[PDB]
Amino acid sequence: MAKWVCKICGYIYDEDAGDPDNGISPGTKFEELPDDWVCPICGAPKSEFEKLE
Ligand SMILES: [Fe+3]
Repeated sequence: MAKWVCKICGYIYDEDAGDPDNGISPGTKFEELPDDWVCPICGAPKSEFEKLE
C-alpha cells in the first residue's frame, strides 16, 4: 500500500503497518485515518503529510 511522509519530522505513515499504538490497524489507508489522527512522532496534523508516489 501507500506510504506518506510527515513533512515535519520525516515519519513515514505506512498503510501496510498502520499505527496500532494509536488505534490504527495495518492496512488502514491514510485517507481513512480519523480526522483527529496526528503524526505519532511530532504531532503534525494529517495536512502536513505527503504521499510518497
Ligand atoms: Fe511528524
